[PDB]
Amino acid sequence: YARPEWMIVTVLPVPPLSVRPAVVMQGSARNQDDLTHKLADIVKINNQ
Amino acid sequence: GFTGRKITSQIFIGPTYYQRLKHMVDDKIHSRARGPIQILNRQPMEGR
Amino acid sequence: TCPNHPDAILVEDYRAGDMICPECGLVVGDRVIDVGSEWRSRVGDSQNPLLSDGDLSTMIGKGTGAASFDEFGNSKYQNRRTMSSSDRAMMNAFKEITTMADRINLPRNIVDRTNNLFKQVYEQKSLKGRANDAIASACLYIACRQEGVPRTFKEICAVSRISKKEIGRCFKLILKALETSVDLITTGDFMSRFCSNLCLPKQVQMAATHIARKAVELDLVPGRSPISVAAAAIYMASQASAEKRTQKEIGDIAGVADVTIRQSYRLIYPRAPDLFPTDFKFDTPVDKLPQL
RNA sequence: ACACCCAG
Repeated sequence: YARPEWMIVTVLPVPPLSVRPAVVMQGSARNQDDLTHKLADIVKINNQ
Repeated sequence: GFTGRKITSQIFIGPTYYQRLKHMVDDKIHSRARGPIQILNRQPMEGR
Repeated sequence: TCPNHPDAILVEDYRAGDMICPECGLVVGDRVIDVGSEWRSRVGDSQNPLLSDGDLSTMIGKGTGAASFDEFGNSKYQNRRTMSSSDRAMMNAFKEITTMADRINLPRNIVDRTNNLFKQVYEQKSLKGRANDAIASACLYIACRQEGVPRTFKEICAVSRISKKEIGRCFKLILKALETSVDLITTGDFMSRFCSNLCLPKQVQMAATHIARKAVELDLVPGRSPISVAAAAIYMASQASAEKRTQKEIGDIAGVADVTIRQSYRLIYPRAPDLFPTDFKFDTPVDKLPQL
């Protein structure tokens, strides 16, 4: 159920859209969640 | 005022300065059968 | 969406929190879900819509403890930030336009129309070689004119680093490469600005805008720029009133040379009483005007 | 998010 090597994560699970939805706040402007901003930095560094 | 009888005690009565406060029952009354739900929690929203 | 009547549009009942069709009253779908924020924040600021859609990058804050600092007196994690060279150009131009507009105290709606004009031209990409400050300063000129309150080229050139010849060429090339038609200016549009800057009253303003409109309609001076007949209208309205203004102070606000304003005044003079309105309190007589 | 404020 829990191996020691499984705590050293090599793949990062991306949360679904139901966990980090984008809101509409006083007009047509999709404000992304903090996780979406943080997952953006994860992919950018991982691609780099 | 109802029966016209004298009240046995003697009421202390006189002019006193009173103020009406902004805390009004029509600004506070609130009810909800079923309404909008949150984007993230799918639970009822916060406040009237 | 309704089974029995799919054609009817669904009306929303936000108080009751459900989708109802207005013919048979059947509730279709599920409970409505608010797309707004649940609080009165876990979301960030939106991307600037006129700025091109780049990345959802974050920033790294200042260090808080000993684990945030390397042993040569510096932070281990640095705030490196990605941005396109195209977005750098748009940001540096938008930061120049707000600097340009607030020097002459333009409202924000002219700035937003300028940034709309700059983004539309920059993505269509016809102005390859001309400087970003020159094209931006020309877009500020057009957006001023498109709102019904145009400016002098010398007025815009006073703020920007860019010369009158260069912005003139940029103004010609933008209109040719955007297929945008803009109205021709008149003398009445340059009346409120040029009169309040010289500290002249409202009745003097009304006399100045009347003799300027009459001269254009009567067509007394072909081919003169509207600047030269506006400053001549100020010169008559100030010399024939209590608030006197010399040609130096009028020409300094107008950028018009103290030659050009005389050249304009030598032909608009001899029909002076026809131009003035019939209800003007003449503090100074018409025949007492100087023979300039 | 923050301020202000109601009740105990």
